[PDB]
Amino acid sequence: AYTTFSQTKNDQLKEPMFFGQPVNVARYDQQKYDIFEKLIEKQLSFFWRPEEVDVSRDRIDYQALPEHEKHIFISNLKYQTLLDSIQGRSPNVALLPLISIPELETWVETWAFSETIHSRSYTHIIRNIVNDPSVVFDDIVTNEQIQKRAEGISSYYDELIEMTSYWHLLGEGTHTVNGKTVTVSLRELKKKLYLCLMSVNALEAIRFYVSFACSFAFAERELMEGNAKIIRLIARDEALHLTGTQHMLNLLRSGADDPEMAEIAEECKQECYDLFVQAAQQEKDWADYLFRDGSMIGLNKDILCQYVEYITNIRMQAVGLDLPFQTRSNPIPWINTWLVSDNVQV
Amino acid sequence: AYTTFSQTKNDQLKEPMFFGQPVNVARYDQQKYDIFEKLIEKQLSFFWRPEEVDVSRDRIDYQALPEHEKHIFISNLKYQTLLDSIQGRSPNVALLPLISIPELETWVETWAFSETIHSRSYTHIIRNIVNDPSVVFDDIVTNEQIQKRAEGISSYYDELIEMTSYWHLLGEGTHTVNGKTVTVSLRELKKKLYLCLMSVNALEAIRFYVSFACSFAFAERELMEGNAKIIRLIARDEALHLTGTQHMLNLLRSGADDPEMAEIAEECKQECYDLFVQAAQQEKDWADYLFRDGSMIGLNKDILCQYVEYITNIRMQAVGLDLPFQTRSNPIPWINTWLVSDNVQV
Repeated sequence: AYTTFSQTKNDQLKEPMFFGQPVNVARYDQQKYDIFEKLIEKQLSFFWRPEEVDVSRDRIDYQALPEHEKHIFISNLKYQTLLDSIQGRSPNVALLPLISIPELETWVETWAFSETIHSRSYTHIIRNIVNDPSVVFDDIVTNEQIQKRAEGISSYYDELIEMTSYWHLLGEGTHTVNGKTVTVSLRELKKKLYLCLMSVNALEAIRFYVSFACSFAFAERELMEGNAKIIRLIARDEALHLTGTQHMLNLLRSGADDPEMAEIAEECKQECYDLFVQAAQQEKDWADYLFRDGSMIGLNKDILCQYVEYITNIRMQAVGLDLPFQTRSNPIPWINTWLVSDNVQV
Repeated sequence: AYTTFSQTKNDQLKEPMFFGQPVNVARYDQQKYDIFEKLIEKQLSFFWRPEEVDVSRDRIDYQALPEHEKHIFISNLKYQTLLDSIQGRSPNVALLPLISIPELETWVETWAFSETIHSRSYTHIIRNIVNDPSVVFDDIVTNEQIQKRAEGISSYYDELIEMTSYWHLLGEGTHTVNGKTVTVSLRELKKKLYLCLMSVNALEAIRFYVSFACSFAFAERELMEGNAKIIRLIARDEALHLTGTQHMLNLLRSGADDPEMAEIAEECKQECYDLFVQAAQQEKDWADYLFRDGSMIGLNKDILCQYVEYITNIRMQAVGLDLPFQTRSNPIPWINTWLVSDNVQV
């Protein structure tokens, strides 16, 4: 029952963010939540192109790197490329058919677009530092470690999309499909979305920031500085992305947008907590993989794991979850130099 | 069976454009068809923001317009806003889940994004020339004439999306749903896509260019020049969009990409012809609506209808269809001044 132009003249100011009447007219003179209009504006203002940045010198640095330092950098690079390959397409595929307010619809499309730019920046870096890019891109699919992360992260999207399809096609209720029972529940679907949004928040607010640390650690050694220049632009975008999901999540659980979602958010509050913890642990285990053959100046498994806990605590409080780790100070204050923007707090 | 990250290490160079394995890694070092990489590049290079353009003087001109000339301009404006409200979301929703090569996936996302910019430019114009924008935006949904166009155009998208959902959920074959027979056919789905792409080609290559003429006709009278400045930027993008669908359509019917699609394209060649003709006639009837209360200097129902036939012939030959109208010269050569770009033939 999805329509690319719903025929009812509805008041878009009184629609919920999700699961309401599909947006008909795209208008930007008014908003229910002006945060998404501001995010669109900021992201438009940030528009950049990867090939602005000269990454030539990074080839020399990379070749000069010890084998284990190559492993650190290229594993990091591949993980990012995996993540925003997913972030490139998934906000559009998973969220668009469910959005019911214009400013949120356009934010998601703008969001996903900015991710394709990130992916294009990744190709730019890879082409310049390795001799055979195909080897790198192929390993992204077949790497045992990377693959485990891709499966879990994509599943939150995939389950939302499939349940969405059933909901559009079948509507709410209990159904018969080829002799099997299919029960469609809006409440369940709302839960799938909330959990997915929680996962994506973790993806962009925690997982990527763990990766930023790895990149900026090289730049602290005055190595791979072209890459770092790009990561700075990427991080500035990422601060907007996570801000977006933070507002979606908080507006959903407050019950201001949809009173049913307030109850659903409480029901699965433990699940969201467990989700965020599992992600933190997975990034801790990733640190293990990165530094399995040795570490580098200013960054090792212990320091990175400290940062995981430090950033995880912050992000989880932002979305109303209990803190899973001891209250700690910033283990790598040098990262703040790189994570700065005059137009947004990165 | 849609996955946001398919787990198989496939050779993306040997995948079809559509219905192949969902794209896993987004890479831009290689293409099967470099046309889509070039389109991405060009569209990125064209990136503009609506509020650059000063449309202040357009308020004065608009208020000074005779009532029937207001009707002409605002009906035109509303039609465009309808069209790119649909074009804003639909390429993403309808095409993304079906794409199987990275460069096409990113082009579609870039395409749809550029449409949101067009929609934002429409809001910009409307806010500045009318006192109550809500009246304008509401009429887009309830206008009898506009509504007829929205229904037909959206249906091509909607039918593709729904059949897509069935295909992902059920796979090919004959199925039982709540005691009804549901037959899923890839061949049928491929046809739904082809027809949809034909429709979208007509939308952007014909329908919008009919509208460009109306806008530039005002500018020829040195009226509504802020609007025209924006339409010039929009037209430059639109030339890329229609180029995109022209290549998709021609690559599909050639059988180079997918031999099955060559046969399917021939089978429904009449249907595509009838589709394009029906669209041309609908724009002719739209000209009737625009000029029902009188015309203006340099543009009336007769002249615009001539342009419809002139542009329709050109577009249809580009996609391998028979010409539906007499071979004619350009009835409004003055439009070429406005439809020019040094980076692309508009």
